[PDB]
Amino acid sequence: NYNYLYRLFRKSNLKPFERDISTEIYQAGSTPCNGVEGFNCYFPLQSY
Amino acid sequence: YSSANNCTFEYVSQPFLMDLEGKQGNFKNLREFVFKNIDGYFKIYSKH
Amino acid sequence: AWNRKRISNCVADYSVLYNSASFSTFKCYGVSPTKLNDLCFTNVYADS
Repeated sequence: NYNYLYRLFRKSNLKPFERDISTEIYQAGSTPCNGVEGFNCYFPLQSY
Repeated sequence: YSSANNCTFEYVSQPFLMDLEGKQGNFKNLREFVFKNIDGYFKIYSKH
Repeated sequence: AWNRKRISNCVADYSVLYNSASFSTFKCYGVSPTKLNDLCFTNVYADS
């Protein structure tokens, strides 16, 4: 069963009864990943 | 001492100087110290 | 036969870990590596 996703990372915490749907590869500071997934580039989506 | 195995703290204090005479006489000076240990931290006090 | 070391009585940092370091993999468990600054440990070991 690989249809269940849990967020790997986020910039900040959530709020009471809040939902996020949109997706970007986590990027820290400069050198934006743009889907490269190299050093300092991490994938937000996670698979069970 | 013989030697030392595993030293979690080392230390040198502030510079100062001493007379080191080899003579005989009344104690021209005085030194006081209060060693103490409170809540896991060592401390010392002094006066000349 | 790894080397076990002791990190004691000093200040660590994270910003000096990647600027040109470009290591293979940098990650941390139970806390974000980005916020190593605010967290405050005790009796840090070093094994390599």
